[PDB]
Amino acid sequence: INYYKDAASTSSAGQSLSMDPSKFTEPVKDLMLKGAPALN
Amino acid sequence: INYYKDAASTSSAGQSLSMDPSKFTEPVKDLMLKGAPALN
Amino acid sequence: INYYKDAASTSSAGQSLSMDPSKFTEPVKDLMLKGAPALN
Amino acid sequence: TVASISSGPKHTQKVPILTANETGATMPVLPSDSIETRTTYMHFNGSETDVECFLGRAACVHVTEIQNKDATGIDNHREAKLFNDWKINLSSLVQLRKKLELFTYVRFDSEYTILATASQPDSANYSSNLVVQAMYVPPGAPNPKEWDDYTWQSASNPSVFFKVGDTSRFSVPYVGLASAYNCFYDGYSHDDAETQYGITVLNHMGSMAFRIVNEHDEHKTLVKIRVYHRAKHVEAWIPRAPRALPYTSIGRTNYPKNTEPVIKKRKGDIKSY
Amino acid sequence: TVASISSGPKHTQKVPILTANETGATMPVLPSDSIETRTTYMHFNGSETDVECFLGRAACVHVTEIQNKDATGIDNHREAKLFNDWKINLSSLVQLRKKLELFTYVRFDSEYTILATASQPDSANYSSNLVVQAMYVPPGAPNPKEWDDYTWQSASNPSVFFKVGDTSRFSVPYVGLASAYNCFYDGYSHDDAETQYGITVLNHMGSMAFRIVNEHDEHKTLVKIRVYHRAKHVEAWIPRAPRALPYTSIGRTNYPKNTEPVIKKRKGDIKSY
Amino acid sequence: TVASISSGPKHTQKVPILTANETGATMPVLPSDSIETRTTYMHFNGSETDVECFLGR
Amino acid sequence: GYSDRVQQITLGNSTITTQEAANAVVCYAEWPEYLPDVDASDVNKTSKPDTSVCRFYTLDSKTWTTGSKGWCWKLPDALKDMGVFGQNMFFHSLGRSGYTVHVQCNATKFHSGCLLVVVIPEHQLASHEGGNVSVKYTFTHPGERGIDLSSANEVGGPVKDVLYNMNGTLLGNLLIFPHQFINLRTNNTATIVIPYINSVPIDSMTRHNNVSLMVIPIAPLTVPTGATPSLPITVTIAPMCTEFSGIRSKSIVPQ
Amino acid sequence: GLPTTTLPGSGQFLTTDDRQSPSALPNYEPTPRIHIPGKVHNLLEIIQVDTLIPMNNTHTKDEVNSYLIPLNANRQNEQVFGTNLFIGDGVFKTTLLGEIVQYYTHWSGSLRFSLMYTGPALSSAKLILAYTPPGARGPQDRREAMLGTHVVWDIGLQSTIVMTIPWTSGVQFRYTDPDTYTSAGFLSCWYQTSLILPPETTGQVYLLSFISACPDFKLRLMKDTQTISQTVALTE
Amino acid sequence: GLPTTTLPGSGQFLTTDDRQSPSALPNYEPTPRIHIPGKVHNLLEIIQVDTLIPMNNTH
Amino acid sequence: GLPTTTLPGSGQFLTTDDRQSPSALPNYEPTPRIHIPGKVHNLLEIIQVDTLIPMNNTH
Ligand SMILES: Cc1cc(CCCCCCCOc2ccc(C3=NCCO3)cc2)on1
Ligand SMILES: Cc1cc(CCCCCCCOc2ccc(C3=NCCO3)cc2)on1
Repeated sequence: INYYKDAASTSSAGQSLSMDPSKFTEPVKDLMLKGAPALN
Repeated sequence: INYYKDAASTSSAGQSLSMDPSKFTEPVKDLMLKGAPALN
Repeated sequence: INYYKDAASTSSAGQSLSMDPSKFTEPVKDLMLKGAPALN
Repeated sequence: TVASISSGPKHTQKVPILTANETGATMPVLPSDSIETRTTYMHFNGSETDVECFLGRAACVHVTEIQNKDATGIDNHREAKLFNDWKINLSSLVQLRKKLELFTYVRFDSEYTILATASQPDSANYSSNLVVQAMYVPPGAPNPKEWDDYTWQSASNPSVFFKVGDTSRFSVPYVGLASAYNCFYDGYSHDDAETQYGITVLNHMGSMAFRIVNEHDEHKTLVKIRVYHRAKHVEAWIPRAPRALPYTSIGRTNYPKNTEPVIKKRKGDIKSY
Repeated sequence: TVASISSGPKHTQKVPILTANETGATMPVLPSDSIETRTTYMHFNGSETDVECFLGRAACVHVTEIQNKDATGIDNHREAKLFNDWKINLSSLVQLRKKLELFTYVRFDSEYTILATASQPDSANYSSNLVVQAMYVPPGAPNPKEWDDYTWQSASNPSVFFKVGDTSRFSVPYVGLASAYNCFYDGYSHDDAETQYGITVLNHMGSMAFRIVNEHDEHKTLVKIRVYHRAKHVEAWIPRAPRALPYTSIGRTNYPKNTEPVIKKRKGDIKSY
Repeated sequence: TVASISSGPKHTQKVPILTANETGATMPVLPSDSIETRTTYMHFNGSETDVECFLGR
Repeated sequence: GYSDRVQQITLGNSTITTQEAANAVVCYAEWPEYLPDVDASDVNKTSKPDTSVCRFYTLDSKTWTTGSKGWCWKLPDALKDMGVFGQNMFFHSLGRSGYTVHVQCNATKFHSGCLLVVVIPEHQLASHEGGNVSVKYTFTHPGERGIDLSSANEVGGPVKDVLYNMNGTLLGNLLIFPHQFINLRTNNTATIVIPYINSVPIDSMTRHNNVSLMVIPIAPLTVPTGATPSLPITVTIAPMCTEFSGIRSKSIVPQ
Repeated sequence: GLPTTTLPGSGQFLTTDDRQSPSALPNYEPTPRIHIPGKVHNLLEIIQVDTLIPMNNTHTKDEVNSYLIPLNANRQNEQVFGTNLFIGDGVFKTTLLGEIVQYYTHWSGSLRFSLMYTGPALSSAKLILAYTPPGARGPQDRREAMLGTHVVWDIGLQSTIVMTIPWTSGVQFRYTDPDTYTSAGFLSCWYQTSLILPPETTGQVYLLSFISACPDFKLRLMKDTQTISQTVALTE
Repeated sequence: GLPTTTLPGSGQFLTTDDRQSPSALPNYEPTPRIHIPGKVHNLLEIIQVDTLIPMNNTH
Repeated sequence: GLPTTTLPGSGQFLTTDDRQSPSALPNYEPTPRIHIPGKVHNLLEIIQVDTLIPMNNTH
């Protein structure tokens, strides 16, 4: 129950439960498959 | 009504109403019947 | 609404609205009718 | 509901007003058995005479006192009121007692309110703020000996901490050993030739102990505890004659010697108005 | 539920009362196996002996003390009780300890209540109003060194601020590293020839630190902290023999030398009543 | 959720543990690519590492 | 014609027969079983030597005499040197096991005496020094020799006082632990099956013992007239459902 | 803003109340539970396991010997042991039953008292155990004893005898701390015929005695035990 | 957090008010009731039994 | 007026609690979000990127 009118006044947000490290761990242009050779 | 998000914050648990003394009072391998001889 | 788990914690009881003085006012073994003679 | 029905002249062989009181009954005679009446309604239910209502308001049952002071060199805390215990019991202050003893057996839940106020009878710079800790102490329970014993840990014993000036309130289920509490008991705890007699051998809820949690300031502070008790969920059996003479002891029926006549003497004749 | 069934005379070849205790069992013998009984009902559930109930009330687990005073020229705040830390731990005050050690492994959530009261043992004009700040400080956590270090910023570490005289209350989930807390541990932290032994190497919740946020007034104020702990959501495995001798140390089973006989000697014979 | 799957001996032409870090990637290698593992579950969600939680006290 | 009395336990390449048993106890009514995945944490596949480790090792014999106070062995310690069980033990980082314990003591129908055979999960011993003196490693790792409760206090060792179970509890209440009596007049062996009991799914076998087996004379040995005044007691123990994990170099432990 | 009124008791801390609290560690994930044999749910589960009673209390320092009740060969008519039944005190007090009863104020229910015989197999004996319900004195001779609850025990192949002290009471609860009104009786044991040892055998034989509660049993109103105390906080 | 306002009378103790309270003895089981003749429910029940009047008050 | 009781902990400030508060700036409209590459949701996302270890610590 929100007792207040504005959105800033609500409690903390709830877990992204998004999670996708590939923008950080695999930003390569041509896709690399694990097990296939790195450099062909 | 829980007012809080986490489970630790809820009140005391409610009675097991489990109760089974046999693990402590009769841990024998071959079942003993009351009234039958203890050692055959 | 009870906020508490135990019965002792609830408020006062509510009126018997029982009321039967005959155990105190007429505990006689043979029933006496008003208007009939007391001793026959 | 009618309080009176309409009734007119009578010339009968059926006389409801002649009875034989030797029988032990109180025959239910009404105004309309002996005068001519008109209808009237009751307009009333008898709500406020219910035993739950009669025993259901808080009554002061105990006033004790403890002090906060330097215990340094005190050989007997209990004796310095460094903490004080109360052999729990409900028939010590007398107003509520007469009310309960209108019945022989009584059963109910208790709601306790504890008010604590402080006094500083001799020169203090200020009023300190003390926290009281009253803890239940039932029979066969290690008893506190100093005001800061291991006892006060109260790991298994219910205790409440509140501030002096405030009030504490909690409710205890009916803790009697039998089905009801005996308001009276014409027995002994065993057939001993010298054992005590009456209710004290049966009412044995153990006792309640109070202390201040605070260490001492430079002045001394008197804290006086008042315990109030309210019966809730009341059940009462077997009415008895009300108490006429004054009380002398917790738990015995004894009255004082050379007491005074309790029935008011007429100023005049039997014939006087 | 029947507590006893009705049972009459017996003349059998089937004797339930003869057993062989060497087997390790406790055969479930009842009054009705050896006397003639009548039916009676239990009228009871065993509610208040549930382990959740047994370990579920607040027990005092720790009393510490800190003071508010001018830190000017104090070379060691910790040492002046300008703030004090508590190597957290639940087996130091002993009432709750005996209760927990009835089990080998225990798992539960904790609810802490912290009561703080102030004392002014020497001449003050008044009672000041101090705010306490107890902050959690787990292992491998920069430790406070002065009563007003960067540590107290506590940007990532849960801390509660409450007023002296009041109480603070919060609840911490079961923080054990394993599936249960070991009440006992017959091991070492590694196969070292001189490493310590027992539970202390396993119970390593880190510690809890307290301080007053207020700067100093002209007088000095003693604040004494009492931490209460209540287990909620209890789970206990493997019952053990209750503690008989007194305790000497947090985390070891050791008892004192030349202790006294714990079994009461008869005043009379084996035959005595 | 499985934290580790069961995996046994390997004698392949397909080597997941040889990579080229010059590429800028961190290849997602697991215990089961180089030892024999048994199944185990995570039992955990990563709740308390959410940025809302990290900056939220 | 089956009696509670005669029994055969075959485990691996070894068999035990008793013609005078008194049933058998299975701790907490649970039988040893391997570690399920749902309970697993370490990702390593475990090693289950089976029949080469799950057989019966008979420890060296003790001698019950009228002065005996009782003996105490710790598991897996007592077996630290038995065959391949022991090797596996020193060579893996973690291991887990249940056991069948069979304690033997026969006499004649003229002797009297009664031993308590009990298994105590997590038996943390007390220092006889009091205070917070610890009990050094070696002292709680006696190996097959076990601890002799009638031996003298030593320094860094545990207290050996029997009315207190070596920990501040009374001998009389040891009966809350899985146990069985050997009463010369009834019984000649005691057998207890121990499931693996720990707060972690698998642990180190060298830094932590998870049960102490204790044999304690309670009704003193009384031999017939002009009999030799003593009887030997033998303990045979078999690891069951053993699993080892995290193999490597081979632990080096004090002393 | 909703109008409220606060009642007496506001701000109090009652160690026995059960309410919700904020978690200090928001979002933390506890370690998974694994299975452990032995879970206890009720103290009523464990007080049904029997434990030994130091009946032979007559020593002067605690010894293994106060668990042993001695028996003499060839005595006739005589008394083996006696005790009152204050389960919260005296012999009972250190037993597991005694030890738990002490965490509660009231108890009700039946008790199971058993004796296991340890004499040579070629000996024989007949004993009588008697329970004397409240109201009479501890019996002074078997004649007196045999008129109340009793079992003639014949020592045989079956080594133990289980006597039950059936709940005999006016009031439905008794106090665990000993008190009179609430007292439970006496337990005595006498030779019914007598112990007889085989040839080549000699001396005393002993009985071990246990106590546990029947499934009948009720304990209520928790409190603190007189069995443990302390003078300064312990440290590491 | 829900916004509240406290009214006059907050914190007072009125010996006649009737509200709920926490039980000090959570989970305790009271002794069963047995039957007892004579239960009273209203004081109105008993004032209908007649009793003697010391009319001759002149002593 | 609805009867209430306050519990232990009233008035405390726990830096880790999560509740509602009045907004000081009623009705204010925040700047629109635009898209920015790189959003992080969990610290678990970033500890999977490898970084160099100063293994040769001997300086
Ligand atoms: C006649 C007659 C009838 C009665 C009943 C007396 C029983 C009342 C005593 C029982 C109250 O028990 C308590 C329960 C809890 C606490 C307590 N909890 C926290 C602090 O104190 C104190 C007493 O007494 N005389
Ligand atoms: C046996 C046995 C079992 C146990 C369990 C001990 C664990 C209890 C310590 C953990 C409590 O953790 C805390 C969490 C939060 C805070 C805190 N939050 C704000 C202020 O303090 C303090 C401690 O210990 N011994």
